[PDB]
Amino acid sequence: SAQKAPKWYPSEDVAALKKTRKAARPQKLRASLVPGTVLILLAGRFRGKRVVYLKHLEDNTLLISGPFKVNGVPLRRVNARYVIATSTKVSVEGVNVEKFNVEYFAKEEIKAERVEDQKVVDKALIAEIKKTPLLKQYLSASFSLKNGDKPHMLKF
Amino acid sequence: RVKANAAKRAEAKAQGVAVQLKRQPAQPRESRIVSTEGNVPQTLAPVPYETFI
Amino acid sequence: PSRFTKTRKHRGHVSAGKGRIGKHRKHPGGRGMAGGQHHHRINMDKYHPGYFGKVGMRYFHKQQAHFWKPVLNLDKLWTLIPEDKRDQYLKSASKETAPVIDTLAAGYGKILGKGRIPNVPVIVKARFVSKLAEEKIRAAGGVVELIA
Amino acid sequence: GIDHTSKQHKRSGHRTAPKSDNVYLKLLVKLYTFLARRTDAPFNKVVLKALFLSKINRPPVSVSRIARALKQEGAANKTVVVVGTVTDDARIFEFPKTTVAALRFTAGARAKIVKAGGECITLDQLAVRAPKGQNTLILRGPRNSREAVRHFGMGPHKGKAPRILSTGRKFERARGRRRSKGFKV
Amino acid sequence: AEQVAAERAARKAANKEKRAIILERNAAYQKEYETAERNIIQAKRDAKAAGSYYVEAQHKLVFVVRIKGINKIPPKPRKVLQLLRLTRINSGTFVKVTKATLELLKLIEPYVAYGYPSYSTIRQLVYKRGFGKINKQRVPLSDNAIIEANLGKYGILSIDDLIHEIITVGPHFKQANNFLWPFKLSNPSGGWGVPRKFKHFIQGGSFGNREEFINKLVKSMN
Amino acid sequence: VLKKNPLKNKQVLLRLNPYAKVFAAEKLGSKKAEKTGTKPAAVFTETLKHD
RNA sequence: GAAAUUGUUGAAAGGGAAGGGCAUUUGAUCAGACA
RNA sequence: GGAAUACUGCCAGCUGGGACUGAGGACUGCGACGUAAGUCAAGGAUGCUGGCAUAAUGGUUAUAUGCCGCCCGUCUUGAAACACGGACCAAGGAGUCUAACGUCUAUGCGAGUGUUUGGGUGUAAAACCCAUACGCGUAAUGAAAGUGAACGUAGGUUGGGGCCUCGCAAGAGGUGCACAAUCGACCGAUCCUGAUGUCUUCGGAUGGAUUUGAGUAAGAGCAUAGCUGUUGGGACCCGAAAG
RNA sequence: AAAUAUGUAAGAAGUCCUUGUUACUUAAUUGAACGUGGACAUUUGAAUGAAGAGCUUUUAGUGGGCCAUUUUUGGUAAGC
RNA sequence: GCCCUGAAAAUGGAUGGCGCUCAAGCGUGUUACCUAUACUCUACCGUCAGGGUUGAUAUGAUGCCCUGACGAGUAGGCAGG
Ligand SMILES: [Mg+2]
Ligand SMILES: [Mg+2]
Ligand SMILES: [Mg+2]
Ligand SMILES: [Mg+2]
Ligand SMILES: [Mg+2]
Ligand SMILES: [Mg+2]
Ligand SMILES: [Mg+2]
Ligand SMILES: [Mg+2]
Ligand SMILES: [Mg+2]
Ligand SMILES: [Mg+2]
Ligand SMILES: [Mg+2]
Ligand SMILES: [Mg+2]
Ligand SMILES: [Mg+2]
Ligand SMILES: [Mg+2]
Ligand SMILES: [Mg+2]
Ligand SMILES: [Mg+2]
Ligand SMILES: [Mg+2]
Ligand SMILES: [Mg+2]
Ligand SMILES: [Mg+2]
Ligand SMILES: [Mg+2]
Ligand SMILES: [Mg+2]
Ligand SMILES: [Mg+2]
Ligand SMILES: [Mg+2]
Ligand SMILES: [Mg+2]
Ligand SMILES: [Mg+2]
Ligand SMILES: [Mg+2]
Ligand SMILES: [Mg+2]
Ligand SMILES: [Mg+2]
Ligand SMILES: [Mg+2]
Ligand SMILES: [Mg+2]
Ligand SMILES: [Mg+2]
Ligand SMILES: [Mg+2]
Ligand SMILES: [Mg+2]
Ligand SMILES: [Mg+2]
Ligand SMILES: [Mg+2]
Ligand SMILES: [Mg+2]
Ligand SMILES: [Mg+2]
Ligand SMILES: [Mg+2]
Ligand SMILES: [Mg+2]
Ligand SMILES: [Mg+2]
Ligand SMILES: [Mg+2]
Ligand SMILES: [Mg+2]
Ligand SMILES: [Mg+2]
Ligand SMILES: [Mg+2]
Ligand SMILES: [Mg+2]
Ligand SMILES: [Mg+2]
Ligand SMILES: [Mg+2]
Ligand SMILES: [Mg+2]
Ligand SMILES: [Mg+2]
Ligand SMILES: [Mg+2]
Ligand SMILES: [Mg+2]
Ligand SMILES: [Mg+2]
Ligand SMILES: [Mg+2]
Ligand SMILES: [Mg+2]
Ligand SMILES: [Mg+2]
Ligand SMILES: [Mg+2]
Ligand SMILES: [Mg+2]
Ligand SMILES: [Mg+2]
Ligand SMILES: [Mg+2]
Ligand SMILES: [Mg+2]
Ligand SMILES: [Mg+2]
Ligand SMILES: [Mg+2]
Ligand SMILES: [Mg+2]
Ligand SMILES: [Mg+2]
Ligand SMILES: [Mg+2]
Ligand SMILES: [Mg+2]
Ligand SMILES: [Mg+2]
Ligand SMILES: [Mg+2]
Ligand SMILES: [Mg+2]
Ligand SMILES: [Mg+2]
Ligand SMILES: [Mg+2]
Repeated sequence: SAQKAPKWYPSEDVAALKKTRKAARPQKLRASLVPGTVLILLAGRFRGKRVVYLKHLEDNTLLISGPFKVNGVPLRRVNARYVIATSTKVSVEGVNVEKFNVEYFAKEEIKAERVEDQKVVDKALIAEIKKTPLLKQYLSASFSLKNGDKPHMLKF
Repeated sequence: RVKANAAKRAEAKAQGVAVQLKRQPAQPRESRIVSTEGNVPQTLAPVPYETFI
Repeated sequence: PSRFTKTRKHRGHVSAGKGRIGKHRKHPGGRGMAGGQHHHRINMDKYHPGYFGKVGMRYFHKQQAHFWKPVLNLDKLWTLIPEDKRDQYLKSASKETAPVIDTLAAGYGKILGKGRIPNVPVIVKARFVSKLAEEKIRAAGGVVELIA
Repeated sequence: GIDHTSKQHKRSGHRTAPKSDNVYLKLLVKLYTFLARRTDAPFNKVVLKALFLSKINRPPVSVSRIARALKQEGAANKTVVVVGTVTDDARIFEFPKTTVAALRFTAGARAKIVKAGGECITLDQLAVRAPKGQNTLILRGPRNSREAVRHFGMGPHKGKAPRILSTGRKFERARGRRRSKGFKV
Repeated sequence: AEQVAAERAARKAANKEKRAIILERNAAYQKEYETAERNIIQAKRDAKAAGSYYVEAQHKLVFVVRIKGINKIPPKPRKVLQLLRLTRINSGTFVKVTKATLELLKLIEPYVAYGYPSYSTIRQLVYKRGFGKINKQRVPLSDNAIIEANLGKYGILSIDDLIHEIITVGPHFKQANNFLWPFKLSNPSGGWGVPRKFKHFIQGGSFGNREEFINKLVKSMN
Repeated sequence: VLKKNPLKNKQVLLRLNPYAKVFAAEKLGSKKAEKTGTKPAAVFTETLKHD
């Protein structure tokens, strides 16, 4: 023999996990996040795009729309923590939205359903947007920090 | 102290136990009230420099 | 064996476990019993009081043998009878038939008295006895028979 | 840091196994720790210790020193235990019945014991017979009768046997040992 | 074999009894505490009223914190430091005040900080860094049965019984206080307030009897 | 295996000390002491404002 | 057919030595583990 | 007159942001919330989603950059020293063996112990066997001639593990090895006493004493082996001027 | 005549009572010493602490020391 | 009190350097802040200590398991390798 065989071997039995105690309790979003609120997108494909908060989905994400025909952003998920929640609010009280959930975004060009869904939500919002003037343009435009801007001081 | 202890031990036994006869050290003193009947605080100040010589 | 030896362990340490100040030099005390009366007297009185000087008579051409005289105490005595033979005698302890024991034949010269033998007659042949040894024997009802 | 107040990492200073390498001993010890651990009988942990004892702290018990012990008041039916060898003593003439349990009986010791209608018992049989050492009498031999302790404590006025080879006069019995040769001890 | 729920009960219920006992006992001390506290407050007023002066009893309990490191300490203080179980920096113990410990404290002023500790701070001492000496071993308090286990001999069968026997300096304070391993706290959080530690409190440094000001510290370090 | 602070961890607060439930329930931490009038002898204030 | 030490080739660094420690950039090189 | 506020302190009042950590691996505990079923933040991290599946992470290495880093060895109170040795590399290169020992340990046998001078025998320097002695031990003490260890359950007293007895337990008593303290008895030396007796100077019982011994008082030894220590040896290695 | 420093004591090996032993000692069963028998338990006799206490054997290195605050001698002084 | 005079040495040179003048100087107060191999909490290694566990029908009993406290080091000792 090259080497002399241990006198004791480990069990190759794997133990079972201790019965962990970590209840998945619901996430209460910051008070500043309320459906109909305009959001600044801090990251991502649509970084800096300004956008409407719609529904808090069951996987913690936020549902938003652009609306698409204003700034090109479709109904979409967005993570609540990459998001500056402004102070400007449009009523979302005529926007069904309850259709929309996690399964709706099952990864698994673009489903005619989506293309449809998109138009139905955006029409409601535009109806609204178009009330306050210049909101539509506001939403059209990207956000950027200028020289002099100090995030820890600007009101949004 | 022994002679004394044996005493107030039998003095206590023949009574109804209740002794306590180890020496304890100086305890801090208790609350108390000081009167002013006949006694208002006289106020002192420090005194200037002098010599006498 | 070398392998269990503390020098093996000192390898790599500069001074072999012998000090850097005080070193391991050849013979600081002197050699042998040098200075027994000087730099080594403290160790000699204590541990070896009595070491220096003379006491007693010189004896030229002494021959141990002259003074050959192993002692045996009554303490044993009964040992010199072989065991099986022994109880034959322990019981039926008596005059008229009591064991003879040649202590010289056993290879002893004197019989001393370290204490108590059963109440049983023995005939004890020896060269010498202590006054007591002999007394004790007679109290069992034995005698001592002087020999050479 | 800590103003320590006691040497850090000190070993208890007591044996924990025998130093010996004898299976049988290692077995006896195996038995007795089990007994010592699960019986709360104090007799067992005493034994468990002694089984670790070095040969020095194990002086022989003589068979006569045994007969004496049984002459104790109310002790003659107890069974003596000896965690060492037991040896024979030509000097006792009457030896009692009893039941001696030990590590070793010399030929003569076991002889004499048995001739008197006794019984030599190994410490493991002692166990099965007396798990709490019921009715046992533990004897120890004379530790200090060793020849070595003769020389321990050597110094002036302590009277304690020189470490000396040849003896007789001419051998450390002059200056320092008598009043007429300088001084005495 | 029963026991299933059977002797699960004879325990569990019997466990309820003890919380019962503890509950009422704690409610009691709370009364004791307020009404003691309040009794002084009204004693001081009642005296001023009467044209006089209420001098509070001198304090029976102090709390000592070793403030100085481990080295270059002269023998007599260093022995005493040990005797009060303060053998490492920032650890700390309670000391019942008599002449015969007062003189101890006296001897080790340049190396410790101490004062009179509030109920608030003895409580948050015991609750958070309270450990028992149990076959040495330094076991965390954290369940009341750990205490009753050992301090129960003396009455005292909860963490709050402990605290109580400590702050009131009870008849069994030696046993109660020794049961607690010397507290091991951190450095004061927002610093010592002084620029140089090893002076008397009075001289603008940190050692000595700083009285009711011990609490403000002991907290920051706890 | 892992010491839990009461003080923080509300659960073990209640493991130790059951009184904590009523303590908090009855505020107590903010006990409103009974208001009394007793005002100090002139001697007191006189010598307070003496020099 | 080791080492000191040498020639060539290749790569790299070098404002009064060089080598070292913790750390990371950069280049070169590589084990594993994945299904 | 009646409030406010500051300051100090308290709350088992509520609540936001940020950072490090996630040891453990069925259950078992102490609890908490529920009318309950049940739930839980209560004896240590889980859930959900994505990206790569490879030099992406990681290791190694070279370089750069921030901070930091004097030459080791040595004697010394104190060396990086304007104290010594050392240009470089390889290979040699220093506590050994023996005689006799102390303590300790392991093992054999035990009042004994040691086969190995020798003999017998042999598969031959082995292994196996063994008569007689010898050695050390089982007796001390005196310079020596010499004498030579129980008043007693081999003594009293005090602590003493363990065992025994009583008690539910606590305790209480009984016995107590080793070991420790103390007072004694025994043997020799020393001094004293000096019976019965006697080759009239032998004999030395007996009872004593701030004396004394490496002693007795129900043996512990002998032998092999090991680490460390001792002494003599070239004696850890290298070194005189000399004779 | 201090301050600092320093001896001893703070109980079970304790305090009492009852009356043995001797050749010591007293005028004296007087005393001294050692006992027998009996009475009182952990608030059994201050504090604090105690990762325990006691004891034994053996052996290394070391036996050039130097520094600080305070006390302090010689020296004008000194990194004396 | 601060400042100035008193106030003289040898290579060029030292509040550590730059430099600072309602200081970046002297006295004194009050806050905040920086950062040790120290303190607090946690993981892991090792040492020492206390517990537990011979019960097969599986693998180390010098083992396995729980728990606590401790860790500087020449000369020197011992241990495990
Ligand atoms: Mg759960
Ligand atoms: Mg939430
Ligand atoms: Mg657009
Ligand atoms: Mg050797
Ligand atoms: Mg070898
Ligand atoms: Mg080796
Ligand atoms: Mg070594
Ligand atoms: Mg080493
Ligand atoms: Mg080495
Ligand atoms: Mg070394
Ligand atoms: Mg050495
Ligand atoms: Mg050297
Ligand atoms: Mg000679
Ligand atoms: Mg004999
Ligand atoms: Mg002997
Ligand atoms: Mg200082
Ligand atoms: Mg204390
Ligand atoms: Mg704070
Ligand atoms: Mg703050
Ligand atoms: Mg801070
Ligand atoms: Mg400062
Ligand atoms: Mg804190
Ligand atoms: Mg060739
Ligand atoms: Mg390169
Ligand atoms: Mg690197
Ligand atoms: Mg985990
Ligand atoms: Mg884990
Ligand atoms: Mg790869
Ligand atoms: Mg890649
Ligand atoms: Mg490099
Ligand atoms: Mg540098
Ligand atoms: Mg040198
Ligand atoms: Mg010099
Ligand atoms: Mg050097
Ligand atoms: Mg120089
Ligand atoms: Mg030289
Ligand atoms: Mg040179
Ligand atoms: Mg070299
Ligand atoms: Mg070599
Ligand atoms: Mg041959
Ligand atoms: Mg044969
Ligand atoms: Mg022959
Ligand atoms: Mg001989
Ligand atoms: Mg004669
Ligand atoms: Mg002789
Ligand atoms: Mg006596
Ligand atoms: Mg008893
Ligand atoms: Mg008795
Ligand atoms: Mg005598
Ligand atoms: Mg003599
Ligand atoms: Mg002798
Ligand atoms: Mg001898
Ligand atoms: Mg030699
Ligand atoms: Mg030569
Ligand atoms: Mg020569
Ligand atoms: Mg020559
Ligand atoms: Mg000559
Ligand atoms: Mg004193
Ligand atoms: Mg204590
Ligand atoms: Mg302890
Ligand atoms: Mg020594
Ligand atoms: Mg010496
Ligand atoms: Mg020297
Ligand atoms: Mg100093
Ligand atoms: Mg200047
Ligand atoms: Mg500066
Ligand atoms: Mg200033
Ligand atoms: Mg500031
Ligand atoms: Mg660290
Ligand atoms: Mg170390
Ligand atoms: Mg150390």
